[PDB]
Amino acid sequence: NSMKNIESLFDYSAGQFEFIDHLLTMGVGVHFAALIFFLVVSQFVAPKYRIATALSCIVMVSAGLILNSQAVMWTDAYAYVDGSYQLQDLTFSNGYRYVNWMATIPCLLLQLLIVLNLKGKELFSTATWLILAAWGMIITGYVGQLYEVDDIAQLMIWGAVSTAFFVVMNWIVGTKIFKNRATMLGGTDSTITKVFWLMMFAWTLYPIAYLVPAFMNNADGVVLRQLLFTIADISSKVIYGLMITYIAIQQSAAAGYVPAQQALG
Ligand SMILES: CCCCCCCC/C=C\CCCCCCCC(=O)OC[C@H](O)CO
Ligand SMILES: CCCCCCCC/C=C\CCCCCCCC(=O)OC[C@H](O)CO
Ligand SMILES: *C\C=C(C)/C=C/C=C(C)/C=C/C1=C(C)CCCC1(C)C
Ligand SMILES: CCCCCCCC/C=C\CCCCCCCC(=O)O
Ligand SMILES: CCCCCCCC/C=C\CCCCCCCC(=O)O
Ligand SMILES: [Cl-]
Repeated sequence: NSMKNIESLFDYSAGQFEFIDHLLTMGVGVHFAALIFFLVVSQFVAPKYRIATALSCIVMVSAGLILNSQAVMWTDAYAYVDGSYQLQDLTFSNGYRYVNWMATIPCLLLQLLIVLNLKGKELFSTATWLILAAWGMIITGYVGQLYEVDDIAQLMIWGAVSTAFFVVMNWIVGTKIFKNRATMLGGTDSTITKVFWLMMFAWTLYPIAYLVPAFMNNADGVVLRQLLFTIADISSKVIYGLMITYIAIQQSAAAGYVPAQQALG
């Protein structure tokens, strides 16, 4: 599976290699450092929304372990020989990223429907169609990327199929947001709109990284892609989580929860 990603095609200078290694290790520290934040502040969240901050904790660890795994797999696969890091063992690949998205994405969406105050049959209903839409996006995306070295034409076709799911998914998100924000408290009806525009931006970086092999097939594209994933990672999971948390705390205070009213105070 590693021989199917362009990373196995190029030698990397010490700067390109150590720069990629530093992006992955940094992502580990950022996520686990955020994990502590999401853990501590959970007490200041009412029981209604407390599950939202717990989902962020699960997202931080899920992303941290894979990023840490990517880093080690990045140092075990290459060795500095004759002035450049050259492949050695087939272990590094971007497929592990996609397997992670299968888990983190359902968590990122579910904590969005919690702060929106959805409940009952609608919560279980809107959650199933979104996840099935998300999984369809990730699976078809995992198939196309297997061809990013052999058949770029297939990468396009699968990227197109994956985009159909992505558009439908966002449409359901945007539809529920703008039809349920009036219920939110403490003025969070305004914050939830920015979160959606924060989603449309950070999430769109992934299909761009997915297309790096097409318009930049070289060692600098491997670097740009990992840089794009990093920027998108800390925006779809960290910054995104911080906003979800802020919303969960604000509505908690507006609902009469003392630990939340004393925290903001
Ligand atoms: C043969 C090739 C496969 C072709 C067929 C698979 C690909 C379908 C792709 C996009 C449409 C998916 C959307 C289908 C679901 C529409 C209903 C819906 O999503 O609404 C849920 C509701 O809004 C929740 O509250
Ligand atoms: C292969 C390429 C195919 C790409 C095709 C491009 C079409 C993109 C159009 C819209 C994006 C939809 C994003 C969802 C925006 C939410 C807006 C919404 O839901 O409507 C507001 C609501 O009705 C008020 O209550
Ligand atoms: C870590 C968090 C998230 C939300 C990862 C999300 C990934 C995507 C939104 C990926 C989308 C893709 C599409 C729309 C089509 C090309 C292939 C991708 C899977 C990269
Ligand atoms: C538990 C993971 C499966 C989730 C199924 C729900 C998602 C539905 C979306 C499309 C799934 C398509 C599965 C078949 C694709 C075959 C491609 C392949 O793996 O070779
Ligand atoms: C979950 C309900 C069933 C829908 C499952 C979705 C199946 C995948 C969607 C369409 C795939 C079309 C692209 C296939 C390209 C194959 C090219 C080739 O093999 O030569
Ligand atoms: Cl990722």
